[PDB]
Amino acid sequence: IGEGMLADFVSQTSPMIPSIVVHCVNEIEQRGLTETGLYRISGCDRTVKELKEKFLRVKTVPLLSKVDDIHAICSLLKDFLRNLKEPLLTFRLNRAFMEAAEITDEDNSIAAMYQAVGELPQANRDTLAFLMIHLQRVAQSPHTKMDVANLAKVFGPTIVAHAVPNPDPVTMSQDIKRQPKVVERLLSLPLEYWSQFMMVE
Amino acid sequence: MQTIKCVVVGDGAVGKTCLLISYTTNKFPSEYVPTVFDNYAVTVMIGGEPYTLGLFDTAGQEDYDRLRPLSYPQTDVFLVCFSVVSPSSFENVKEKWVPEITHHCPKTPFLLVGTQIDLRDDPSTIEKLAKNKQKPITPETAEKLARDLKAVKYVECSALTQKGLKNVFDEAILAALEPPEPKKSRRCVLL
Ligand SMILES: Nc1nc2c(ncn2[C@@H]2O[C@H](COP(=O)(O)OP(=O)(O)O)[C@@H](O)[C@H]2O)c(=O)[nH]1
Ligand SMILES: [Mg+2]
Repeated sequence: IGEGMLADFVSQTSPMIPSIVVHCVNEIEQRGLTETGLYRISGCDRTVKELKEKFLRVKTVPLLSKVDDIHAICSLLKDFLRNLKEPLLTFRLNRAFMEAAEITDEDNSIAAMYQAVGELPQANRDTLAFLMIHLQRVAQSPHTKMDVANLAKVFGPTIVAHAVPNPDPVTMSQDIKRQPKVVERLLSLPLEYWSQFMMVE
Repeated sequence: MQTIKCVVVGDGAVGKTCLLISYTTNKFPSEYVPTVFDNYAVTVMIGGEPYTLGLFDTAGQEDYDRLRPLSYPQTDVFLVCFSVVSPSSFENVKEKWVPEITHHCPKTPFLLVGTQIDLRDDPSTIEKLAKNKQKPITPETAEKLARDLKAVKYVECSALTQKGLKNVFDEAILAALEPPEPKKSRRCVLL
């Protein structure tokens, strides 16, 4: 167990996204996107771990078509992301992203966000884009009751996280307070913007 | 002064926050928002004595697994909550929550708390469960897990109707006091 870097799970070159991510998202969107609490409700832990163990052996994405509780997939996705050796936004850009979201001027904040994203290795930008597009849909389904702020409170610890492997108790509590605002900005970027990274080639 | 630290843990959306608010304010929260971390308080009068009950709310999402342990230190009792109408949340009690607190607080008591019992008669709810060929958790099933996992007691309630709400906390108060060994022997400690 343990997982490696994000890039260690990409096979296709365009866009550079892990199959595991692609499949979870497709399934979640497949089931309609109308279940209350998507990503807020935990799937069955035993199930999430068993699906994960199959996968991590040689990176064989299992069929999710028959997993009935859709939350177990939401959980399986976040679990995959949250356990990479380095967060989706990478260690190197952790602060950058945080301070670009704290810029009180909306525009300049939006501008520094574009700059930071463009800094990420391609795999993370593509994978991140895919996710922002996915979540913007989730946030747009009334039934989910999961608005941008909710998603931001649940995904912030996952794709933003920390600037180091093991933060100390204080610095940790600090990052957590800052993560949400970062996810908010990312979600506020136009779909057009995110979509350009989705073209094959 | 004698303060009682109670930390509530459990899957997201089971109703941790709702029971803390309904109890302390007699008002049921309408909003649908995830809890990062919070802590309320109340002075209770049991045995004719003034007791301060420090309540600690936490995030059930696995995403907060590293930040949650920060509220454990000095805990006198844990309320491990699951929704009686969410079989998976009941499942994660033995597969995750009990393992977690006993790994951080080996000496701290904890009560199994079944929440949202009023939903056992919700037309929509029951049908969504059967749709997946599932059913709600019965008091008897929970009481068994309670014993198996060495919980002090099993209690359930509806934060909506407050049915069994006050009682949950009463038992949670007794669990931290009633024992013969000093209150200290049950208080959690870091590392
Ligand atoms: N019907 C019903 N719904 C409840 C009850 N308690 C909580 N809920 C709902 O369950 C969802 C999550 O509640 P919340 O207290 O935030 O759970 P938490 O994520 O553990 O803090 C919300 O829709 C609450 O209104 C209850 O006793 N009865
Ligand atoms: Mg809450």
